[PDB]
Amino acid sequence: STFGYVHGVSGPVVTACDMAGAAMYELVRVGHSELVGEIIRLEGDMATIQVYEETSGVSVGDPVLRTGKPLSVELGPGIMGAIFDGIQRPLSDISSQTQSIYIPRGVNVSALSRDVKWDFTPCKNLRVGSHITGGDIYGIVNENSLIKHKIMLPPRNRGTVTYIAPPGNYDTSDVVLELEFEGIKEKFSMVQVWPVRQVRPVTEKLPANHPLLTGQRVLDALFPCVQGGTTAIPGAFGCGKTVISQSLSKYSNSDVIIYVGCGERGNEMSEVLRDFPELTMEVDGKVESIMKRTALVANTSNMPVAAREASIYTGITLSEYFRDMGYHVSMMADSTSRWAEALREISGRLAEMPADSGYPAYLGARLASFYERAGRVKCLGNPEREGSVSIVGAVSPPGGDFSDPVTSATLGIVQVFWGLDKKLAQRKHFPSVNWLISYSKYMRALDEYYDKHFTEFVPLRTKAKEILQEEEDLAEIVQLVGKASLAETDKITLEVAKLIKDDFLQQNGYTPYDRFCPFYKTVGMLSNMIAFYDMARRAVETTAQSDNKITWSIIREHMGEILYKLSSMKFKDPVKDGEAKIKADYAQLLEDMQNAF
Amino acid sequence: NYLSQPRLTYKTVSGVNGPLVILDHVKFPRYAEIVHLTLPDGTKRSGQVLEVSGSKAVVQVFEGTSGIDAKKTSCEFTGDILRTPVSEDMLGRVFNGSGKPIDRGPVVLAEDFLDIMGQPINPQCRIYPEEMIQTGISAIDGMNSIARGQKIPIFSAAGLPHNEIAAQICRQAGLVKENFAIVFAAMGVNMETARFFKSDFEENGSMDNVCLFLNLANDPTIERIITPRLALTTAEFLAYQCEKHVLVILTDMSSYAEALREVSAAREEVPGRRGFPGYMYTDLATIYERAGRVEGRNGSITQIPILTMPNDDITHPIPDLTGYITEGQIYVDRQLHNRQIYPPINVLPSLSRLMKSAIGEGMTRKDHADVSNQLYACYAIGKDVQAMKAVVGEEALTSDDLLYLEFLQKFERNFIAQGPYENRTVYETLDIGWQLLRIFPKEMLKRIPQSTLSEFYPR
Amino acid sequence: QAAMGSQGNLSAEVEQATRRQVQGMQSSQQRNRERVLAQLLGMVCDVRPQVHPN
Amino acid sequence: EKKEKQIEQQKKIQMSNLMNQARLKVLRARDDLITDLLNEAKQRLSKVVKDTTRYQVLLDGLVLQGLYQLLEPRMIVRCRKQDFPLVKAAVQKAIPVYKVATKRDVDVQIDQEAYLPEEIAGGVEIYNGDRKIKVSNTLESRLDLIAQQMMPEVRGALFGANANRK
Amino acid sequence: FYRLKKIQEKKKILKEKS
Ligand SMILES: Nc1ncnc2c1ncn2[C@@H]1O[C@H](COP(=O)(O)OP(=O)(O)O)[C@@H](O)[C@H]1O
Ligand SMILES: [Mg+2]
Repeated sequence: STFGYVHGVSGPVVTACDMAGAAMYELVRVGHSELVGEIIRLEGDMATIQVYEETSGVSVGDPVLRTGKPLSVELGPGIMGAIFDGIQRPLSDISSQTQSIYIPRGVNVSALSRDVKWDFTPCKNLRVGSHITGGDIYGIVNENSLIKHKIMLPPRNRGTVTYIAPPGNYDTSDVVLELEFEGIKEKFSMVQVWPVRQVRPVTEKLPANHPLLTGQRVLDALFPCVQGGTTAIPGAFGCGKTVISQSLSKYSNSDVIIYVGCGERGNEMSEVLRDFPELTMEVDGKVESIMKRTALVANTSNMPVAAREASIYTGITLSEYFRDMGYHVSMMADSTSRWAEALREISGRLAEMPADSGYPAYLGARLASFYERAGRVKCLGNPEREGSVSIVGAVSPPGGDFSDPVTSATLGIVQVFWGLDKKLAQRKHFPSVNWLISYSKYMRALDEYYDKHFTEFVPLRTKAKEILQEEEDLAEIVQLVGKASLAETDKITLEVAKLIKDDFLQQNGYTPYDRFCPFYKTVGMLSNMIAFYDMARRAVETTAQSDNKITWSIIREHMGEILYKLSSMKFKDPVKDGEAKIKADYAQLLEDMQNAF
Repeated sequence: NYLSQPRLTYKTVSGVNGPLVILDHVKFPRYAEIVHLTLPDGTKRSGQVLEVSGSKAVVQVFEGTSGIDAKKTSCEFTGDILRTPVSEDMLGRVFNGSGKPIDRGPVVLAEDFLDIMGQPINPQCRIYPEEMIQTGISAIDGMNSIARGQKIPIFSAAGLPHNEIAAQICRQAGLVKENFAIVFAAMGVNMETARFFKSDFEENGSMDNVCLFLNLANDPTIERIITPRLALTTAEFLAYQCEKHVLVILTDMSSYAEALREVSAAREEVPGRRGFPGYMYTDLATIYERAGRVEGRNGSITQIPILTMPNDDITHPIPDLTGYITEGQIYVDRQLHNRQIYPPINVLPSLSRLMKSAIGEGMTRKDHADVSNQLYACYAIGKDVQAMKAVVGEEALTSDDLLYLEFLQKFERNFIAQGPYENRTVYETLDIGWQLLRIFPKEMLKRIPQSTLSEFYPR
Repeated sequence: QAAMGSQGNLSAEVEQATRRQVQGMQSSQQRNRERVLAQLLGMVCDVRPQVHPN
Repeated sequence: EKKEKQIEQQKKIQMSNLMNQARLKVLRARDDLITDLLNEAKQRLSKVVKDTTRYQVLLDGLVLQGLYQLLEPRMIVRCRKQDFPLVKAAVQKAIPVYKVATKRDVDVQIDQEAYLPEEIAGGVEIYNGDRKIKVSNTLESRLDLIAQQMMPEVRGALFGANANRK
Repeated sequence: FYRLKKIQEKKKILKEKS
């Protein structure tokens, strides 16, 4: 059979009769406007289809044509600086082809433009007659001044080269390579079609060693992330789950960035494409905007719900595609809780039985099969490069409660957990990461990096996390008993920790100096606030009881100029690099001598 | 272009339970199709087709199934989806919840027929809201400033004056130093609530541009679903197709979702929290994200939806899900209403996400971004100090925290408390805000850098 | 005096602006009445029968 | 300040109530300009019913339009009393074209027990065999459908078009 | 309640065909 007939439509799902030779997760086109849908259940002759567009007006007599292929994306040049929807239709080309402001929900726009010409160059060390396997580079295309889009063979096939294209300008439809493999000759182009629900093949997984530098101080120091790791950001509304997402997409160490808006706001993706073409960064002494390494998968909350599933798998396929070139990809999914609400609404139409709080029983398997596509890993192919995929997925728990079937299922999968607090947002304490409940599991994986470049930082965070918990164990005493009955080794603990929460942990994202903090500034200003805690320890412990001693009341009136130096270490712009390391020690020599006097 | 085939009429109902009527032997039924039911006594009822399966079509009537026969009722299938007649003369009038005139008026002459579900805006051609709306209220304009094209709800409760501050921001809506067409959806309101909004818009002379849609509590609950849908597709017409700045006021949004729970529980759909459906986030976002402004047009649409949280709970499914879609909220509180503050606005759970682009040198002036963060920080510490003097004592606090006591009694009485008709400008608000920061020393204002302290704190 | 000037605000327009808007469109109705009725009556006689497209 | 502020409010309500009745009068005046346009259209369709050659070639397709939209084995034609010999040629002409497009075969009859009322201008109403499904294809039912879809066009072509669009 | 009512709705479906 070639095509089908609608039997019933109820919301997103469509039951289609006369559909016998159809496989699961095939792509179909239901209706006269050809709405893109995917088969999820079939009972003999009738198949059930979730539709990625609005089914409003679909009648029973509508045809459902089958494509014989799953939901896939086109991978090639024309993808950096672009913005797509869940099923990878380019939003910049969909608004010039129609000249409207809406998506006409019928349009089969090609994902990569078949008219724009790219300047292909060969591998230079790939002659005719050379053997070639799946996943090795056979050409270099410079998509921008920053991105060299390395053209690769698909991982399925292999052969012997019979024709390679000379260097010149080519479309995405021009034949570039011919491979004879059995004595069969298959043509190739600069685009390849890969299904989004299939994990990309790769040589072997690798442990992660290099950290991901987000730019925030509480994120880089206390709960560090690696490139190739999995991160989850839960939190209620107004906590700042997009300010962590925007500061990571602007100032991380990652080669390419993708940003998947899954059930997000419409204004928050328009916010991205405004300030990104003006924010330039410096890689080779040249300045180029960060939109040339950015690609957006925009599926807002107004857009249909089944495309939230497709926008997640579209992104992680683009994330794994630039992984294979040797780049260090970082993916931000916002929000993964809206993907979970999509699976609940689809399974409610199929009358499936629910797991805890409405969600289907296969919720934790969908999340596990998405976070496990991340990792630092040696790619397929002969030039022997290495790439990585970092996934930082925002979770939106209902009511700000972390006992949630989406949040608690996520915390069993991810390794880094940045718990955002609402009480830290009710006061203007940004970023709102709750230092008590947050954790990381790359600690043992990163200290082999930390005894090479910053050889003093691991004893620092062991004390800084001890001071912040010592404050919390005494904060319950003050609100019940009172501050006047404390000891002197505890009043120094509460004030140094208050200096840590105000200078080190608080960070204004829109000011010109704290919008990015390099790691020498992070280790630097933490090395002085803990040495000040250790120097004030000896003022209390060594002179303990006998003499009329330093009792910390004389400290806060005599160190009022020195405490003002400690509270102002955050004001060091990137207009100075070497001077900031000196002023970290120039503040320390004031700290060195004042304990003697 | 036009449907010209004659509509079919079926006398073939096969099941009716709850609000759902099940029609059999329908030939090619259509999803989301609108129908017309003719009762055996002659009253006409409309209905949407919510499920079709082969020859069967499950409709739901808007006015309820009370009296629907099995042998004698006749349903007529209008061959298109629910499209409302929208026009430019659909302005200056009062309509009911469904579609009909109220003030002894004609039906609209229908410049075009727009689908009430609309279609989502492409995010590539949706320009970010930048210009600021001066509402005349210091708690709004000073700390949580709204932009033109911003969705921002009023988080209220039962008994609090949310309708009074709704009419206030309508009279005083203006650009920071050609009027706003207000479309008003009244949903599940009392009669005295609808008379308050009618007599306020007929008082300030703005009723030549008011599009008031009223839907009282005696009107059926299934018509509350299509009530914001019709009130936003005229605002979509006036702003994207008629080039005019529109302010949409939705009330009560709690009465929308409680009416949404009744239809979902009757269809036996999967519940989320507290019995509300799982698709409540999507249904709330299909009427919230129809706001903002587009690139090729000079008109815009801003949304201020009023909702009353049940039992003062901000973690209820109503204000939690609307807090995840909108761009910051306004929290009118109850404990500030007992002290006879007329806007009882607790600024600590209030937010405006688009306030940062709407403040600055070109927008109002230099110190707006800095005095708002400092007034927020001194109110946050002084309220935690207020919970300490109630448990320990009024005298044994830190000497700095007695200034925090003196700040809070001057914050809640001079800064936010302004009266029902006083419309301060944004430059008046920052001038009153610096007077309350004057009682603090210069070096305790930590969130303000030393540069702009020199220009404003000695005065 | 204010109640006397307010009655001056009554008949000044309600007979001037309201009545000119009726006869202003009564003339515009009469100029275009026959072209509309020629197009509208033709569409009733343009019957064409397909069956569903299904 | 009670004697002055109340009469300033009551005058401002009175002024705003004047513009309401002025707007509603000119809007109701626009109703009767469309209402008689639909009324004189109802008269001018009756003149099409009077002459026979244009009315029957209308009635051939208008019976077939109800036939192709119902698609039943047995169908029942219900007509006006005067047009009964005219529909009998119209049904008999519409049989061998139904067998051309569709490949079932119809079994029409014409109900002599009940006719359309005399005030009905023209047209036909075609039922199914079980009296349950009905296609109302009269001239009052065909004028109403076209008048709904053309209210955008009979406003802009007949009054002034709005100066503010898109 | 939602799980147990869904079982009873499915139990009438199999009973009606059989
Ligand atoms: N680093 C920061 N500096 C200053 N303000 C911030 C910072 N981070 C967050 N905010 C404030 O928090 C508000 C909410 O940010 P948002 O990302 O929208 O939280 P969420 O996405 O969880 O709803 C923002 O509008 C902003 O005013
Ligand atoms: Mg967000």
